[PDB]
Amino acid sequence: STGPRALSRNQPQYPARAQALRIEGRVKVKFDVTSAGRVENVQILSAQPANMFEREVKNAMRKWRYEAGKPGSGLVVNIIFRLNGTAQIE
Repeated sequence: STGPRALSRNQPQYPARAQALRIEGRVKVKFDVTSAGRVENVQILSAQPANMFEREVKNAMRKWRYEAGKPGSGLVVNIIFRLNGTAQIE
């Protein structure tokens, strides 16, 4: 249980508009967790396609909430969009 620990994190928007297109959404975003447990300094590293599953990423990060006294200062969460009907969240 080393490092930070997500307390309040929600899955990324799963718009059917993409399902029909049959496009696997996978973006690599990097944010920095503060001692307070609030996600900030969120910036997309690589998004391809970028204009497909990027606008529905920052919206989920701004809501995320990690533990306290355990900042990340540079995390990585591949925003996968498994067609199965779920996200990278195990």
